[PDB]
Amino acid sequence: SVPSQKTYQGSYGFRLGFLHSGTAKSVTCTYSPALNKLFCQLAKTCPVQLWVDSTPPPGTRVRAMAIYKQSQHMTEVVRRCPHHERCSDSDGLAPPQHLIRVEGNLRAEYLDDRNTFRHSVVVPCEPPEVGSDCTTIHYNYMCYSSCMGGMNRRPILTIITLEDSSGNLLGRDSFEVRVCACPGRDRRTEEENLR
Ligand SMILES: [Zn+2]
Repeated sequence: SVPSQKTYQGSYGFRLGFLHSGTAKSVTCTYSPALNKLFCQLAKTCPVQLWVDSTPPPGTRVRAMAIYKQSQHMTEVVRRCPHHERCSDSDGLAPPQHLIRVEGNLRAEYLDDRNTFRHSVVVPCEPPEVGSDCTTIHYNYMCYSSCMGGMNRRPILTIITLEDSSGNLLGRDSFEVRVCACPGRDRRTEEENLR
């Protein structure tokens, strides 16, 4: 099967938000609204904001999963390459095969779907701190888009779903991701090509 990538705000008005980091050659993570694409360096912090119009019920969670963007590759599970899955860089919670990790959250849970074999990481949906209008999840991508035997230059999408305590869908959003050495230059190049 293939996970749906249809944007759905749902009853709580769920949608993502991204910081405005710019395209300087030294930037480590940058988002392109024009391409709906996040460019980031290997294993660097990717701040993703979660916005809602109303507070979802206690027990609501937020899950992240990667899928290949090209339809001809969509049924293939996105996973770390033969090299990175063996580099012993786990934080003690994320399985070494998982591409997407959540930083600084001891309540993060990593799932290997018994049926689809797909990987995902899910955390409780946190309300904004006093003074804040949204909450942020910090993700890390653990392989380069170019990793041989892994993504192998194929673009991926990250699908973020807001789900209830049973895992039922409450909201969905998504964005393309390119993990590369110079996110700033690549974003500038791709936006120019689009222009
Ligand atoms: Zn890799």
